[PDB]
Amino acid sequence: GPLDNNNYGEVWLPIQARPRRNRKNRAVRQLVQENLVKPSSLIYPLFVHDEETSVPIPSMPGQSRLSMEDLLKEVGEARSYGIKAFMLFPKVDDELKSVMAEESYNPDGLLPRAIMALKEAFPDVLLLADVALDPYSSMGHDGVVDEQSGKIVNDLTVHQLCKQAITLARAGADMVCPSDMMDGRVSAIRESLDMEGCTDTSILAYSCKYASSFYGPFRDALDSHMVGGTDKKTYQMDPSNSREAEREAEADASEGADMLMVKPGLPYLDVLAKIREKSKLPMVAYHVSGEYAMLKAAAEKGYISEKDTVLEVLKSFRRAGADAVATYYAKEAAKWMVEDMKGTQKFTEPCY
Amino acid sequence: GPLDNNNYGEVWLPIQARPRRNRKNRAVRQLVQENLVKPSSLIYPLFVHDEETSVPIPSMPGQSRLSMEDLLKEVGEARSYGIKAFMLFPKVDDELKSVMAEESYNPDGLLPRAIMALKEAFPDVLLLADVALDPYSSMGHDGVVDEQSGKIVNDLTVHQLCKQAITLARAGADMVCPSDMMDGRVSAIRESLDMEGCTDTSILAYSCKYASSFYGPFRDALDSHMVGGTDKKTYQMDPSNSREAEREAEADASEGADMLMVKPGLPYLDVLAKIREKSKLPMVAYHVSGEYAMLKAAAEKGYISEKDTVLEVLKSFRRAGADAVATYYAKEAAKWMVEDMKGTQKFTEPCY
Amino acid sequence: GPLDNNNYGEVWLPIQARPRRNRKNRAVRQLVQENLVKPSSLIYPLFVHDEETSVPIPSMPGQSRLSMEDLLKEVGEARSYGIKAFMLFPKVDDELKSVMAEESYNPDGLLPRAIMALKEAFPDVLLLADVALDPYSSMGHDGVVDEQSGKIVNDLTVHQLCKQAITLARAGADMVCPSDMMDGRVSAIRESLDMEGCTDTSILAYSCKYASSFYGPFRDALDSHMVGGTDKKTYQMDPSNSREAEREAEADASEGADMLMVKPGLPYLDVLAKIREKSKLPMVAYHVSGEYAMLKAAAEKGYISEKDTVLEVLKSFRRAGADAVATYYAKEAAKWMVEDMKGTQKFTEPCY
Amino acid sequence: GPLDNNNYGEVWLPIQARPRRNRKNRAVRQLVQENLVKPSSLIYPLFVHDEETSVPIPSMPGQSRLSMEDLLKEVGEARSYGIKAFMLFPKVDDELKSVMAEESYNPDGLLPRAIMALKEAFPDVLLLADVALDPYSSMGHDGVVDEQSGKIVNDLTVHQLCKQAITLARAGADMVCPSDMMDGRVSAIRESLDMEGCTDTSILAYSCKYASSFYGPFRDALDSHMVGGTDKKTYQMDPSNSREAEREAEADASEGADMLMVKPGLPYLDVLAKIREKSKLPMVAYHVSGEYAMLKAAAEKGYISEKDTVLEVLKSFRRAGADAVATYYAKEAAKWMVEDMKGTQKFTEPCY
Amino acid sequence: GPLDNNNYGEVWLPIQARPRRNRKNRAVRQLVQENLVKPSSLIYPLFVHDEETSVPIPSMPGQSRLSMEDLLKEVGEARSYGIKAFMLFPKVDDELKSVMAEESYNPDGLLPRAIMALKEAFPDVLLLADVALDPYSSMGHDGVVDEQSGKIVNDLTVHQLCKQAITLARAGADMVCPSDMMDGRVSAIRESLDMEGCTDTSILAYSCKYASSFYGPFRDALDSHMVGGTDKKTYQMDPSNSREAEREAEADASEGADMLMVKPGLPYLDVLAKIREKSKLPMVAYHVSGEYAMLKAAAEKGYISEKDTVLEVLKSFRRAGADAVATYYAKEAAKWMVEDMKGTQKFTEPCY
Ligand SMILES: NCc1[nH]cc(CCC(=O)O)c1CC(=O)O
Ligand SMILES: NCc1[nH]cc(CCC(=O)O)c1CC(=O)O
Ligand SMILES: NCc1[nH]cc(CCC(=O)O)c1CC(=O)O
Ligand SMILES: NCc1[nH]cc(CCC(=O)O)c1CC(=O)O
Ligand SMILES: NCc1[nH]cc(CCC(=O)O)c1CC(=O)O
Ligand SMILES: [Cl-]
Ligand SMILES: [Cl-]
Ligand SMILES: [Cl-]
Ligand SMILES: [Cl-]
Ligand SMILES: [Cl-]
Ligand SMILES: [Cl-]
Ligand SMILES: [Cl-]
Ligand SMILES: [Cl-]
Ligand SMILES: [Cl-]
Ligand SMILES: [Cl-]
Ligand SMILES: [Mg+2]
Ligand SMILES: [Mg+2]
Ligand SMILES: [Mg+2]
Ligand SMILES: [Mg+2]
Ligand SMILES: [Mg+2]
Repeated sequence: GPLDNNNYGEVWLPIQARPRRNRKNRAVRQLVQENLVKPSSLIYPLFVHDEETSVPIPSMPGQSRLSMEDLLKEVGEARSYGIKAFMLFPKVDDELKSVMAEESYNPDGLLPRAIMALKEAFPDVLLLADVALDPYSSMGHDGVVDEQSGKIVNDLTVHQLCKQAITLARAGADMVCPSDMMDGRVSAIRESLDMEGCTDTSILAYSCKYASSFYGPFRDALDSHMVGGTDKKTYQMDPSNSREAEREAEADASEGADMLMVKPGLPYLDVLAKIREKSKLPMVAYHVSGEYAMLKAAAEKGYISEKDTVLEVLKSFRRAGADAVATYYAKEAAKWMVEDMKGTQKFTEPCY
Repeated sequence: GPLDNNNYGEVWLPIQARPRRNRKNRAVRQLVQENLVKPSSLIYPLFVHDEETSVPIPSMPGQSRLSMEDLLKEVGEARSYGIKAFMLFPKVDDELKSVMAEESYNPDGLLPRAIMALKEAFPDVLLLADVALDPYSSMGHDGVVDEQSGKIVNDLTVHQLCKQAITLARAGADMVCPSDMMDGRVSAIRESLDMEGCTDTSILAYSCKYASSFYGPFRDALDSHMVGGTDKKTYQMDPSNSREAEREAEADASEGADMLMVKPGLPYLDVLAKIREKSKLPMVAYHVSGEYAMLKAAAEKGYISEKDTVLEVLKSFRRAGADAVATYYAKEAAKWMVEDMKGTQKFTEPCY
Repeated sequence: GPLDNNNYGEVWLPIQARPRRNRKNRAVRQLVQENLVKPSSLIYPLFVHDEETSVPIPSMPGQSRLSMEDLLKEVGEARSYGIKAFMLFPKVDDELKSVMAEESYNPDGLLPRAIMALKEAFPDVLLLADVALDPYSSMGHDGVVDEQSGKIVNDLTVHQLCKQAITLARAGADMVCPSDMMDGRVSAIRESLDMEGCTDTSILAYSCKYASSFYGPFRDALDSHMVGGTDKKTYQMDPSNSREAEREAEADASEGADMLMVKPGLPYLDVLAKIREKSKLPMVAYHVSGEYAMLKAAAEKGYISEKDTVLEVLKSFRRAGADAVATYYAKEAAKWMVEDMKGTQKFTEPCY
Repeated sequence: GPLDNNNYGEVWLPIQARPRRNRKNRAVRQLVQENLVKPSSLIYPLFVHDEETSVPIPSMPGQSRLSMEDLLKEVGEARSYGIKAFMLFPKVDDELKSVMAEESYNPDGLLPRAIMALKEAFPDVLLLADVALDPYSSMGHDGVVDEQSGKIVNDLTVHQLCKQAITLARAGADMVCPSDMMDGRVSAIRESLDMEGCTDTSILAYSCKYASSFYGPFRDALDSHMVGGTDKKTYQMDPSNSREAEREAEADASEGADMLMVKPGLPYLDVLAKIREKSKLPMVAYHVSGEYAMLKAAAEKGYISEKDTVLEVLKSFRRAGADAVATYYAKEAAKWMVEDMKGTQKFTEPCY
Repeated sequence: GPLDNNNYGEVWLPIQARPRRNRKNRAVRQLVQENLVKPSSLIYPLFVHDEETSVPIPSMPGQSRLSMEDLLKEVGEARSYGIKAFMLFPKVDDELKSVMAEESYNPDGLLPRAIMALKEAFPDVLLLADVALDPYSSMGHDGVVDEQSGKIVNDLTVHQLCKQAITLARAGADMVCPSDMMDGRVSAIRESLDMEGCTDTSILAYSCKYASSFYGPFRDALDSHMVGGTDKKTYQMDPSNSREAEREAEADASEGADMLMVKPGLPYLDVLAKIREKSKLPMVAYHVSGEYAMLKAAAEKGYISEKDTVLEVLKSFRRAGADAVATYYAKEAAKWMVEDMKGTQKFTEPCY
């Protein structure tokens, strides 16, 4: 057979290469560790509403629709842990929503005020605002829906997204994040931004955004579910498709985007890796609302250890090729990191 | 002409892609930072001699030939800042050197004793021991020199390198590092280790090791300069060649090496990168004694800032593809990182 | 065990391939040597000021702020050893610097006069003039600094660099070398040049120029250190990044550059090799002032041998993929080569 | 149409890229020159015979069947110009030729005595000896011919080639060069050498040797033409095939060869470049007798300029991926280079 | 040892793959033959002058400056062997040559007259006409020379080339072949031809044409040698360079070229293969005059067999990746195949 004995009579498989040697102990694993997670690689998305008091999002346990005041307190808490990049979503008062979504470019709207207020209080902090009409749409769609046809009209939607993007830019958004999946919108937004003097303002293109069923809880957060049994499969991508992602990614880099987003997250790590291999831009992954609920719900019932699994997920995103990760665990992960770094350092060390 | 004007009359260059946007401020740079340095990715190389007192190495300013107790002191200090991996080189009494280099496999010799001593005191230290005859050679060559011909005899050298390797493994070296550039030694050493039951002991292969003039100060530290005008050009690689390195790398992986080393360092970052692309093994680079002497010399004269350049150098090794770097600055770099992290955290943060 | 005996009973490792055979002696090493350095692949960078007398640069020993007369002497000595290409930097009087850096396009300024003077004295000399405002900027930045934000404003800076490039081209510069890292400057300069009839004038694009700490001695030479504790990280590249280098290189190619420069040098050989692999343009590398200081520092203390290490360094740039290398050792290298060829030919031979 | 006018009414074609800028003058062309020729990359192939006087080979104008003493004079002359590698072929007395070709391994044969005489007169000289039976074959074929079938029997031939290689090695041949194109002979020869203690002796594998009509003049030189209107198409390669060359080249590399030869030369540059791209071994090309004759014929008639064309030829081999070139012009090329380098330096410069 | 014995005791090397098995006999070699040559892949370049009698070109033996009469007899004889493509070059009366080369665009010039009369005589013939100024230049340059600088001025030259191509296209040329190596001229000629309604006329772009010393005899044929010791190195490519070739090929593809030409031939087969590999356009190689002269010279002197060598060369061109080959042996080669086909069929067979 294949087994021999060694000089001392012990069983010996004479294989030369032994991969387990590089797993021998922590010091060796650390020497060869290929990927690292840090707090300033995490994006923390928050929800603000135009009310006096915060309200839990029951389907996103531990996250809330924050008042302006609790928004400031939350950003400040996250910075104390080394989070620097924040994503802002508004739960718009229902009376303001419409088919055309004109509230999206109202300079006195909730979102611009919040950006203005976070910036006054934390001038060095980094603000990403979503560009898309669904939070402002009475139909629950990211673009304008045609009365007669029911189609999400591409080009008319882009005209609007441009107006929103400039408003957010002017309020102080560092980065606008078109999550709308309309054809051609990166270039259009880019040109408008630039004509207005906002050449500094970045675009995080949602390039490869799938028509997922993992967005449930975010739509609760925003009360932004689609009306009347309609879906977004005429604009968000078919999860059956990878090749198509290259089509979209190539188009967004050449239209001027600063970073590409892949969304959702863990169930699309293959797409993340594929675009990362081909793109020369930074990549961002979005650990979406549904993915967060899955973790919390299993953690709440004791099925998994919350801390170990969240840290494993973030390392995975990072291994799969994400330069940054938008995650509702952003604050909690940084906190765990800073507490270990201050305690016994069971799993952390410094980096630069 | 190529300049236009924007909506407010200001000068406007109508380019879409603006890479500067991803450099806008520290928060964004961190979001998109592709490579990180951590202390546990640094290997600290140290010199021990058999004297009661430590002696400086004038051409490696700040480094010494260490007495056994100062070696323990120095490993302790580096550990406290998070260095986990230590390379050990013996400065051997000139009485014990010879043609065949017998002292190399003496189990009562200095290096085995040092290994055991450090293992008693710091059990979870990773100890890397050099395998090569030049510290023990009366000719100052890494292999056995023929009397009549002057050739470094490959296969007789490899016999000897097996004898040394086993000795160090038994002493407690976690990893042996053949620095000899004889042909076929990785496979031969591996098999001898395994036959003796040392299947756990790792080989860090000096695969792409060049006939460099950046090693002089190390040779000062060991008093190991080549006898009688000769050189190592018959075994170490011509710096003119890159294609040859792929030949060495491929052979060492199939011979069962656990990690591959490229040395010297900065002046070979292209070979490091080439082999990183091709290899599936972890890569190590060596920032050699000559390279250390250059930074140090210019720092003492005031020409460069020591901290900034050293930290840039280490980020470079890591960008180029080093999973780990051997550098005489390892202790000092970890010390800076740990101090910043305890202070203002001007340039570090936690990772995992 | 693996060791066998040959037919004469001598120790034999039965490996077939043996890379050491192609290292046997100088003659075989020469047959298989993949890279060669020649003087006409070196670019010699010099500093000129408007004073009667030359003044040494203490942090770049051997190099001086040259008077116009001594500039001509120095170019002449370098020509005689085979250097054909010379890069010129002006130390400008503090009184002519300003925020808009308008002295940069003054056709009676020091640099244009230096170019005209060198052209009258050696009509076939190859001159490469830097494009960038920092030698003329009272802020020590490569672009115009906005009063209110402190941002280095991109497009207005490009307009200035276009004027600068035209002035230098008109003065007789063979190549303009924009080292500014503004977005889009290559194409803008190209079109400006072409509209003025200077379609012959080349552009050496600094594509991958890093926010390095090795530029210090250069900034002593020009007295052009950044004001107020500011840095250049909003435009020079993060050393942590390689993928970004490809974004920059591909864009300068398609904007019409004739050559691509990676800078700094030895610590960026990985970026140099990667861009070499992907570009169809000639590559240039810059062995920068800080790198020069390190070598000198070490050589002066006797830690290394100056000649050996300089000659290996130059071979390394070349193996890594540099068609040309800009280096303050250019004259000295050529001299060594010419002395060896005129003498005993210990290391040189003819090529074509 | 496509033409516009610049700022001064001059015709202007607004193309951004102008490759001609990199051709502007000699200095620019030298900056970007991809390939260089040097004498120590040339192999000079020579003919010796066992007679008192030398005799021209009329179909190779300017080369001769050298007497032993003239062989020495010629090697000496070629060394003084920097040639280091010499290929040696015996024109064997016809009374010693045979079917078994046993004179190929006579240790008192002309080739072995030629090697010993050269190795005694020029100890640092590099000698390459052909391994093949055709110089000793009374039928003029590279291997043993079967009486009944007329097939060249492969393995029997390899057995004889091993005998021949050992003889040449023992006589002092630095490289043996099997030119036979039997299958498997690289591995057989390697192993036969190693067993005899000749692990130093190199193998220059003729991997891609084509059944060419360009060997005529060489066959005149050795009087080694095939009998009975036969050919070598059952062993040498069909010139119609390129894929096949990869199969050949892979086998020889894994059989242990030190370098790979493609032959003939210029009409197989495509093959040379292909194996250069896919091989990690040093490449050699053979500028064969027939190609030499074509250059000499045309120069003698005044149709071409000998010197210009030969020099362009060696540059082409070298651009196509040859590390070394076997050429009957080797001495004359070195001489032109040395004369230029000592004289006007119109086309040469020093390298290392 | 390496050899063993088969079941009858015969010497046997136990190698599994044997490449000679696919060379066993003509039937097998034919089965696996990767490349074929046919007459309709050959282009026959001819010379016409405006005299009553044809005149031998002594440096291209067997080729002549043909009278119009004799030009029609030669195309007929070649069409009778299967050649369908002809290249036409005019020797111009020295009285009509200018600095501006206006005769190039004369619709009553020799060349337009050759074209029209060949189309009248054979409508099914494919005529390729050169586009370049050198047959018409009093300086012997492919472009207009500035009296003041001596530079071949690119854009003004392209203006002229467009006029010539329009002229030759109206005359009936199926294909114009810009051999001039000015930058951008393929695009410019294409748009010009198009605006005149010559959308059907093809452009074979001399993409990678090198500054070669193999053009001598063609320049004899036309009496077109460069005046006053000048060269074409500021537009034709440096033979030292291959990467540059990719850059020219990419540009000409993207400017609308139908086919791409590499020139010269055999000594550039590496460039031919690389371009073949990257390009999606048909490739043409030019076996230039100097190459022809070398074959003829050696053949006349009896050093090589003309027929075997020529046929081998053409097969090589095709293996290297030539879809078509311009060669002065086109008629002679086609005649050899036809004769073998109509005869005893030693080396040809039918194809489609
Ligand atoms: N265009 C809006 C938007 N931006 C972010 C998310 C989902 C984020 C999450 O689930 O956490 C969505 C919802 C959707 O498009 O249906
Ligand atoms: N084979 C021994 C060895 N191990 C490391 C170095 C050099 C290390 C240094 O310069 O830091 C050397 C010397 C040499 O090979 O000449
Ligand atoms: N654009 C300015 C310039 N041009 C070249 C150098 C540095 C060269 C060296 O260090 O030798 C610099 C300084 C900088 O940009 O910070
Ligand atoms: N196998 C022997 C041998 N070695 C080199 C050549 C030819 C070299 C030349 O033509 O210059 C030949 C002849 C052949 O194989 O037919
Ligand atoms: N552009 C002119 C032209 N077209 C074809 C040839 C050469 C053809 C031959 O050598 O057979 C030349 C000469 C040159 O460019 O100098
Ligand atoms: Cl912090
Ligand atoms: Cl963990
Ligand atoms: Cl910007
Ligand atoms: Cl830093
Ligand atoms: Cl030009
Ligand atoms: Cl050297
Ligand atoms: Cl010499
Ligand atoms: Cl030449
Ligand atoms: Cl067979
Ligand atoms: Cl044939
Ligand atoms: Mg899209
Ligand atoms: Mg090795
Ligand atoms: Mg750029
Ligand atoms: Mg073979
Ligand atoms: Mg071109």
